[PDB]
Amino acid sequence: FVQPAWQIVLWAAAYTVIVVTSVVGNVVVMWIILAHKRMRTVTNYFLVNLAFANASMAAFNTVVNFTYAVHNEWYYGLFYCKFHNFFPIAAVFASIWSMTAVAFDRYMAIIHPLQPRLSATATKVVICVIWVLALLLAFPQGYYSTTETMPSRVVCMIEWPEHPNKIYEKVYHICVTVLIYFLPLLVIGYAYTVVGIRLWASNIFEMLRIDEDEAEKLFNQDVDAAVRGILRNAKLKPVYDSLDAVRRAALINMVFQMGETGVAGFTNSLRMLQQKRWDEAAVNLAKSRWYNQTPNRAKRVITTFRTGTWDAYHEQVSAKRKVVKMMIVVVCTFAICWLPFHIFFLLPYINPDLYLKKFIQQVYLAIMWLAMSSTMYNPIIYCCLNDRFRLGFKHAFR
Ligand SMILES: C[C@@H](O[C@H]1OCCN(Cc2nc(=O)[nH][nH]2)[C@H]1c1ccc(F)cc1)c1cc(C(F)(F)F)cc(C(F)(F)F)c1
Repeated sequence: FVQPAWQIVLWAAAYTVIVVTSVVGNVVVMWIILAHKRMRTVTNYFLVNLAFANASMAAFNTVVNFTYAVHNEWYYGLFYCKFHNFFPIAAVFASIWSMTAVAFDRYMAIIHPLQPRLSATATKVVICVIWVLALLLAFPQGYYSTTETMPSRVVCMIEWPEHPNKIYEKVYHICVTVLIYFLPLLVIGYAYTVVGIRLWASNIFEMLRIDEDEAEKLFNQDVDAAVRGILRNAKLKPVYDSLDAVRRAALINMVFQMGETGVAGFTNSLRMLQQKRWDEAAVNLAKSRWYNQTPNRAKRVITTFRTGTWDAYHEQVSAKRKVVKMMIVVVCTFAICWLPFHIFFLLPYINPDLYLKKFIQQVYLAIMWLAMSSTMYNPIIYCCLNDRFRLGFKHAFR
């Protein structure tokens, strides 16, 4: 019942913001990658496909979806009725599976470096396939879309053939929802956790192999022997118990080098770590004879005590971590934007009367705004979290 003019203009402005920032932003992103030829990096080829799918959905559907929702009248005829119901499914499938292709490409480059799967022709055939499967999946929704002509208006409504309980319509809707939301997010979710652990995490075995032809060193049995010994030692047990897993590895690393007795000698530094005075302990340990004899190892161990991270046992400058952080954000943005949408359309099966009663028009206009805003965020994310992308946007200015 809430229908004031003060609100409609305020919403129309909120919706145009989407159409402009999505077209402007994604046309520039497509330009940055395609024109440079140095930028054509397989991951960026899928980002072009994602930028096209985004920009297309904003241009074709935003005006048409907003006007129908505001006036409850279909102005654009039977063809555009079929088209506005077909295109969003195809464009969302293409977007989320281009994101999955990027995730699979990173997973392959990071976890399986010896088996290459990146090829310019293959990337083109993947993008080609993604779109074929997207248009096929969207087809039944477009096929059953039609107009109904009435005395005061025209109505665009989707009508499936009459069946005892309309199973095919409900099965189709669930299948689309799984293919464009739940399933690819599970695949991307899997890929970036494994990749995330590889790029950011580490362990004592990884550590000891770096700090310590010839026979292979057996750390497995000695690490457990080193833990059993520290917990038997009165001078080392309170410190060790107080420490997080990362710092515990730094303390064990020291025991592997000097032994239980030699480590127990650093009484002051061990009390600093126990008191959680990291920088103080780091400063005192760099003054030791141990640091003098082996500065490179000691600097790595000290950094582990100072930061409480695996930073010393990973590369300093990595273009790999920059992309993975950027793409994790993009996917999390997608998952957020589409969740209320899918719940809104999933609910007519659980509680059919719950929607129609209240002022769901202001609810739907908020929910549809969120869903459609997923189309404009990606260029913004690229400028904030990537150097070469933000410099590319600056170059497109007169
Ligand atoms: C075309 C439209 O579809 C909805 O509105 C019509 C009925 N339809 C329920 C139904 N009736 C059937 O017969 N099948 N499904 C809805 C629906 C269909 C599939 C879904 F996965 C979710 C909702 C739609 C779909 C998406 C998408 F693709 F992202 F989902 C995004 C957007 C936009 F962002 F532009 F507003 C619009």
